[PDB]
Amino acid sequence: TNLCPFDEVFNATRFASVYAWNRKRISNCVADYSVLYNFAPFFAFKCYGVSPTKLNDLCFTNVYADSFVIRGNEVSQIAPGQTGNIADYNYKLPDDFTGCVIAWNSNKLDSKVGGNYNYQYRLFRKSNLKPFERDISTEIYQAGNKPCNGVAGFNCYFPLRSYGFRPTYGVGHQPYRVVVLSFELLHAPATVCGP
Amino acid sequence: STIEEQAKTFLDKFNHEAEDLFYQSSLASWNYNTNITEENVQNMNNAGDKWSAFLKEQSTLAQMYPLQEIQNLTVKLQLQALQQNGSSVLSEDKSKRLNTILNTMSTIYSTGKVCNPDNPQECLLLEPGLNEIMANSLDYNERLWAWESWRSEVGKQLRPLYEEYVVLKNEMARANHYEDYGDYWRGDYEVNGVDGYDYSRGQLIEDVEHTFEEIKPLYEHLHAYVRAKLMNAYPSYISPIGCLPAHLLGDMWGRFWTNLYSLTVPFGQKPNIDVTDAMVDQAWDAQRIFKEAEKFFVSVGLPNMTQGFWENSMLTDPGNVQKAVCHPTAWDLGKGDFRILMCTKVTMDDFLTAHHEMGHIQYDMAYAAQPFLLRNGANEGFHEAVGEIMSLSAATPKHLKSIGLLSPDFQEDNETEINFLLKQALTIVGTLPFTYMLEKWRWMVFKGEIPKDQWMKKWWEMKREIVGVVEPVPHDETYCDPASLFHVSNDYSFIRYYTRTLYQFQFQEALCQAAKHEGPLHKCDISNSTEAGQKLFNMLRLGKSEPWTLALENVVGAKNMNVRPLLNYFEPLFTWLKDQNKNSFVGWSTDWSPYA
Ligand SMILES: *[C@@H]1O[C@H](CO[C@@H]2O[C@@H](C)[C@@H](O)[C@@H](O)[C@@H]2O)[C@@H](O[C@@H]2O[C@H](CO)[C@@H](O)[C@H](O)[C@H]2NC(C)=O)[C@H](O)[C@H]1NC(C)=O
Ligand SMILES: *[C@@H]1O[C@H](CO)[C@@H](O[C@@H]2O[C@H](CO)[C@@H](O)[C@H](O)[C@H]2NC(C)=O)[C@H](O)[C@H]1NC(C)=O
Ligand SMILES: *[C@@H]1O[C@H](CO)[C@@H](O)[C@H](O)[C@H]1NC(C)=O
Ligand SMILES: *[C@@H]1O[C@H](CO)[C@@H](O)[C@H](O)[C@H]1NC(C)=O
Ligand SMILES: *[C@@H]1O[C@H](CO)[C@@H](O)[C@H](O)[C@H]1NC(C)=O
Ligand SMILES: *[C@@H]1O[C@H](CO)[C@@H](O)[C@H](O)[C@H]1NC(C)=O
Ligand SMILES: *[C@@H]1O[C@H](CO)[C@@H](O)[C@H](O)[C@H]1NC(C)=O
Ligand SMILES: [Zn+2]
Repeated sequence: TNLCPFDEVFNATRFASVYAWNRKRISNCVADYSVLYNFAPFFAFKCYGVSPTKLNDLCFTNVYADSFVIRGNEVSQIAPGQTGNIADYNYKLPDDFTGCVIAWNSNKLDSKVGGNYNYQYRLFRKSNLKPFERDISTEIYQAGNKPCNGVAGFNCYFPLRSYGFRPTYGVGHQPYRVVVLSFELLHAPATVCGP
Repeated sequence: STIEEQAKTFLDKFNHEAEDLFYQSSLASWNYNTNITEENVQNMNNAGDKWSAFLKEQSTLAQMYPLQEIQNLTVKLQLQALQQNGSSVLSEDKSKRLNTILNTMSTIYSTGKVCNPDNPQECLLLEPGLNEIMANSLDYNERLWAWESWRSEVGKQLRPLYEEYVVLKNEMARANHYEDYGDYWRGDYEVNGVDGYDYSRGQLIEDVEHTFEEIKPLYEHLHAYVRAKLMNAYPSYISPIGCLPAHLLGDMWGRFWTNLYSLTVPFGQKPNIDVTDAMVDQAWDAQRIFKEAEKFFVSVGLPNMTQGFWENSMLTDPGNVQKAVCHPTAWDLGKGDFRILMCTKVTMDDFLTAHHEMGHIQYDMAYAAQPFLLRNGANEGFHEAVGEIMSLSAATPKHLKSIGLLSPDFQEDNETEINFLLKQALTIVGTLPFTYMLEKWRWMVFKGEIPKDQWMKKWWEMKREIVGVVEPVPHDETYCDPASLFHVSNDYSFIRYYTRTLYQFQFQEALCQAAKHEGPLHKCDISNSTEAGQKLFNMLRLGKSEPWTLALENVVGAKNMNVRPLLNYFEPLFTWLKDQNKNSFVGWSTDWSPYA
């Protein structure tokens, strides 16, 4: 039997910034969802379109796992039909979403004395973001009428900013790791099935 | 892209760059105030320089979005708070001279030393020393010696500095489209915009005068009582129809009359309520005090304290290992970090100060959601008025019996109530005339009503007319008496104490009405009243986002500063004093002088 690789997704050494979030296509393997119940402190285990109990005996074609690191106050922005800075410029979920959202605290790993400046998030974008879209552009944001011409100054800002994680911040400003599961079923034959 | 959108984007960038820089400055300052090391001071100074540079650079950028173009009443408040120039409007030479003058006044106040006659090997500083002589000594010539010395050496060394300080602080204000430096100070109370809730900078003088015209009877009766009780300690120095000499008020300047309780106690056989020995015999520590305060706050509906509060806060004196600054402070480092620095001791005083500081911290926790530039109190007097009322409810005998620190068979006699009320009045009521006098004098000096050669004359004419205190020896134009006070030599506002005193009793009366308390107002406790906690939280969460006229209405029901609640707090004392002063003279004459 070949178990699905949910181990290397949840328990990775390093994660990715929100604006460039990883995606793994978990396919053609049997998936045991009892492994996910490890890591007992879960700040959120909200599930949409399914129920956690019966998730085993209902099997699909492709499963996508998306991972990134946000702050605590923004965990509520990874529900369908929400509005905010992260949900509009960084990661957007469709209104008809099916799947689960998992978030757990990672203060002891992602916060250092002096600051962890390797996690970044987008602050300025021209228009909103269509569902499941990834933008890694770093062009200068033009907020005025005078062309920027690839520099920064009056009404010409740098789109990406950096978190300042420290081991002394509050619960709302401490790092959190989020993994989002998307279940796709289609007329193409179903492959990923449980026990 | 209109101007408003550009302003919103600029504010969004500023709000992210300011939080980080301010957090690094605040953490450096905390580390300096906990330890003491040459390295920690250097780190503090570097972080402070970085923060000051960031603010200096950003104000120039904000002066490119015209103020009239924006109609949001929230972006305008934040941009206005960035657009102040300060002392940058002046030329470089004048700015350097002003900074030098301020530094010189501070360093001449800080290390002022007076020497007794014909004995150079014995000289005293301000603290300790002269503060102990005028707080515990019953000799007359000993107090007058210190009072004259302090204004002879230190007082006379500041007037030439003070004149140029005034003339230079008027130029900065006039370059900022004000009338004088006095109007600049009155800008903390200005509300422009929202209809009905408007307050002008000139209305504050009228409001203060109207409120002070009502406190005069109670102050007169207190003054007559203290005068009657002071003739028995200095038999042949105080006139029964005159004014109190300025050096017999328990302090160098007469700001507080607390140290007169020994001489003016109504009933000396019955002692006050002290729970210091009860706490020790129950084996209490600092942690117990702070958990009791937290339990008090949760009953009214306010939230708990953060898990970081119990880990990153100092609540005990470290000892000989570390050198710390033992001053009770409440810190809001930003980004969810809340701490308290306090060298807690087992004493009722620390028991009350814990409630006070926790009230500060709760107010800080309330407005964490607002933008950075709107994370302060409604005005300069709301914060510690909110902090103070929590200590009033923690000292009432009803609260102490509930927590068990006081015996359950103790009965409240009506003779200790007068003691408590008089002790409170000697600190709260005896300082309002002094505050009003000093602020009026400073306002008139800046405007130009008092000429340069009639400063001390009008200063001592106002004291014989408002406060009721006369000078012991004559003073002329070579003296600078007001500069002898800390808040005058150092550029500080002073009306905040007056406003706070009037606000706290309004808040207390509103909460006691909401808590369905029947009886005298000074026995009030807002414990176990969830309604009285929602009402306060309806004001604590706003910050500066809304005018202070509206925030007051969310608690008290009125939209202006009022004095009747203060008088309802002192009704029994007022009646007792009216009964006690039936065979004495109430009032004073502005002709008698000790040197006459
Ligand atoms: C605040 O309330 C607590 C809880 O008491 C209960 O709730 C009150 C609203 C009221 O309905 C009480 O009758 C309830 O029992 C009080 O704590 C109790 O105080 C009584 C005093 O008679 C004591 O016998 C109990 O052991 C206490 N229970 C505890 C400590 O868990 C508290 O005294 C109230 N404080 C006030 C009124 O100031
Ligand atoms: C703060 O100072 C700056 C200049 O140091 C002021 O900006 C000037 O305002 C005058 C007023 O008419 C203009 O003529 C100038 O063009 C402005 N710029 C400069 C570089 O001088 C600014 O107004 C001051 N702030 C306030 C609130 O008055
Ligand atoms: C997570 O990875 C670490 C390191 O490989 C391992 O020790 C730990 O057991 C893993 N956790 C789980 C739940 O497998
Ligand atoms: C600050 O105080 C702690 C407590 O003893 C000490 O360990 C530390 O060395 C001090 N800081 C410095 C820079 O010495
Ligand atoms: C002012 O701008 C803020 C933007 O956060 C908006 O929420 C608010 O409604 C605006 N005020 C008015 C009166 O529209
Ligand atoms: C505050 O903390 C105590 C113990 O930590 C807990 O019992 C109580 O429910 C908390 N209050 C709230 C409002 O969560
Ligand atoms: C207190 O109560 C006694 C009891 O009769 C009464 O005589 C007295 O006037 C009251 N007031 C004071 C201040 O003692
Ligand atoms: Zn305080």
